[PDB]
Amino acid sequence: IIIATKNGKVRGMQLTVFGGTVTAFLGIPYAQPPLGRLRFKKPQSLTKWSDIWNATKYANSCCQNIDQSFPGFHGSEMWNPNTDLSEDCLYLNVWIPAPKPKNATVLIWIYGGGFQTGTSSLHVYDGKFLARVERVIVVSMNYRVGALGFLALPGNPEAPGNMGLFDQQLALQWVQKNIAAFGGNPKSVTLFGESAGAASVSLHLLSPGSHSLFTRAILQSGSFNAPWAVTSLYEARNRTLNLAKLTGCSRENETEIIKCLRNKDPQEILLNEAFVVPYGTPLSVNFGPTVDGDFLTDMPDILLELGQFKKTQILVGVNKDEGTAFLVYGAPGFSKDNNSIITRKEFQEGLKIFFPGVSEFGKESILFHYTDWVDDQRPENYREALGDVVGDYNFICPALEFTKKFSEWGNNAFFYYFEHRSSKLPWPEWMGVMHGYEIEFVFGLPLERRDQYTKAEEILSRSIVKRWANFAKYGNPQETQNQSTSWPVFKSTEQKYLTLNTESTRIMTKLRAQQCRFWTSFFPKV
Ligand SMILES: *[C@@H]1O[C@H](CO[C@@H]2O[C@@H](C)[C@@H](O)[C@@H](O)[C@@H]2O)[C@@H](O[C@@H]2O[C@H](CO)[C@@H](O[C@@H]3O[C@H](CO)[C@@H](O)[C@H](O)[C@@H]3O)[C@H](O)[C@H]2NC(C)=O)[C@H](O)[C@H]1NC(C)=O
Ligand SMILES: CC(C)Cn1ncc2cc(Cc3ccc(F)cc3F)c(C(=O)NCCN(C)C)cc21
Ligand SMILES: *[C@@H]1O[C@H](CO)[C@@H](O[C@@H]2O[C@H](CO)[C@@H](O)[C@H](O)[C@H]2NC(C)=O)[C@H](O)[C@H]1NC(C)=O
Ligand SMILES: *[C@@H]1O[C@H](CO[C@@H]2O[C@@H](C)[C@@H](O)[C@@H](O)[C@@H]2O)[C@@H](O)[C@H](O)[C@H]1NC(C)=O
Ligand SMILES: *[C@@H]1O[C@H](CO[C@@H]2O[C@@H](C)[C@@H](O)[C@@H](O)[C@@H]2O)[C@@H](O)[C@H](O)[C@H]1NC(C)=O
Ligand SMILES: *[C@@H]1O[C@H](CO[C@@H]2O[C@@H](C)[C@@H](O)[C@@H](O)[C@@H]2O)[C@@H](O)[C@H](O)[C@H]1NC(C)=O
Ligand SMILES: CC(=O)N[C@H]1[C@H]([C@H](O)[C@H](O)CO)O[C@@](O)(C(=O)O)C[C@@H]1O
Ligand SMILES: *[C@@H]1O[C@H](CO)[C@@H](O)[C@H](O)[C@H]1NC(C)=O
Repeated sequence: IIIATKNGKVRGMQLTVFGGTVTAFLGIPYAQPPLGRLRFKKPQSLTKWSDIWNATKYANSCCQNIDQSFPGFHGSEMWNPNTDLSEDCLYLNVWIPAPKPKNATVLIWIYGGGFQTGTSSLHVYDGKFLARVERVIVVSMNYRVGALGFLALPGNPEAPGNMGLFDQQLALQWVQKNIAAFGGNPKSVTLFGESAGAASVSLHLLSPGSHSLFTRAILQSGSFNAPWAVTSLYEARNRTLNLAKLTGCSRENETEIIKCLRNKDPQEILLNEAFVVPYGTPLSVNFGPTVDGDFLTDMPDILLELGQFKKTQILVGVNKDEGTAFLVYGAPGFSKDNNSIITRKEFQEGLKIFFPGVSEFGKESILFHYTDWVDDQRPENYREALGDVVGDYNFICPALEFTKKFSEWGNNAFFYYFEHRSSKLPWPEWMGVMHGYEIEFVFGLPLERRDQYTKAEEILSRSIVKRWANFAKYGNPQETQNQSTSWPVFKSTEQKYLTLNTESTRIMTKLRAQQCRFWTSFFPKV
């Protein structure tokens, strides 16, 4: 029941899963609370305790604005925090198999949410199933989001940038010093994350301070080279200063500004974070990762291009309809409550939403590449086009470009294309296979027979969980026993990927090839 960690003893709880027993250590601190003077600074090493910490409830989530676009709707509220918001939020969770493992592979989860929001305590991140069914140890951590986690005055240690990334990294260090006490193999750690979490995992591949803290990496619908993923030192400053004006903290001494923002309450900082950008989109990362010179020593697209990353295996993939969810967060003519058939004029007005500071020619060039119809009278044409535009530009093509460039340095890479729509999905059907809705299959929620998934879904979760755990254990996401389709390596030439669905699991080649040539070779010029 009690584990001795290097900072003190922690007590866990017992959980019944699938006629077995999993041990959960929920809410173990991994750093001093970043309060007061420590607000905006890097996380600080935690002082020993001599009690027994009761890691028996999820700890506080980090301060964050909440999605209030669909109050009472489960499809949006299931992602909102489900513990108290607090600045005291640097805690982590450990799920160990019971009976205690001997030398188990560790899976470390990093949640997404645009670097502004998220919490490990979400129901779709519950690692008890993975512990039970695969005998891996699952770790997740809370890390600071928004300006409290990524406010940047570059060079200044009072607000150096990337604090939330350093939070994550301090958690990975925690696993290194402590997971062996829990039966875990620190030499066998896989990071996996989704969206901003997956872009975080991709940055830990780049950051030299993380290189000895994990073995392998899984990237779900997200990578650092996505257009929302990194903030420039320019914008980071303009946004750090805009926040200072919006709170009356404008000073001539940069360090005095920070001191001033420390005496503001978390809600005052949260309430002004949206306005630091003049034109925002539904994909607006107001305070995100930056090239700080510490966690990130150069611009990441240059490190990628020139082979400057941890050499190891990666499992990368995306969902079929990544971009549809964002259309009801602002695009004209759209609603989760009608079919959202839009017009050519409605489509064009929607590009101005998602590409605000882009030239008229750039927006015309998006329209041109995405409105050459297989049928001009199909009434869903513009509705589906804009979703693909958002999805290809923001997730699918950056994920493919990352895998391409990363594999070019001789490491095994595996790409998937998740194309199964959940049977219990509360969103409308024109939204398809939405951004974020593989996560429950990865965590094995369809395995519980008691929550109204179909049988075909339990099998698909079962296969995904096996492949995921075989990747973590053996760098190879195969399912070797049940005559499963073999998952080939992704190579720069042939570009083979695995489709994930409940019908046929197929080997295909060169995903969204025509669309990504536009986004990756042309559009970065405009
Ligand atoms: C799908 O739904 C959207 C969203 O509208 C909202 O949700 C619907 C399900 C209904 O409950 C609506 O009452 C509700 O507002 C519809 O988009 C909206 O279409 C209306 C059509 O009248 C637009 O209103 C007009 O807009 C112009 C702007 O120039 C004004 O001149 C007019 O006075 C008038 O208000 C409205 O702007 C528009 N809003 C948004 C956010 O898109 C959409 O028509 C609908 N699609 C369907 C039913 O296929
Ligand atoms: C609301 C502000 C605090 C931030 N904000 N503003 C616009 C917007 C749009 C999204 C997109 C989205 C929403 C619901 C969903 F079901 C799937 C989705 F893709 C998200 C988001 O991603 N929410 C959680 C889903 N996982 C993947 C992280 C967040 C957004
Ligand atoms: C491979 O297939 C076997 C069946 O041959 C699967 O075993 C099932 O396991 C679940 C959970 O223990 C049981 O409810 C089922 O009844 C079993 N099937 C049978 C036919 O008895 C196994 O899970 C599969 N592995 C995968 C898909 O990774
Ligand atoms: C920490 O936990 C101690 C034991 O918890 C209690 O006893 C065990 C056997 C379980 O039944 C558990 O659910 C009970 O709550 C407490 O006695 C102790 O006070 C706790 N420390 C705190 C609350 O600071
Ligand atoms: C635990 O195993 C250690 C070796 O780890 C091995 O190599 C890494 C790269 C992983 O892929 C992992 O699966 C392998 O087991 C030993 O050095 C260590 O002594 C072992 N400790 C035990 C058994 O307590
Ligand atoms: C940099 O910031 C400038 C000022 O920001 C805007 O104006 C003031 C009054 C604040 O209310 C702030 O929130 C506003 O958004 C912008 O004018 C300028 O364009 C910015 N440069 C960028 C975004 O590249
Ligand atoms: C945000 C916060 O600090 N929450 C704390 C809660 C609440 O303050 C109370 O339950 C009243 O809401 O109290 C605890 O003792 C508890 O019971 O877990 C500790 C926990 O950290
Ligand atoms: C800004 O203030 C700090 C102490 O808060 C000091 O070290 C620094 O020299 C100051 N810079 C000025 C006044 O230009």
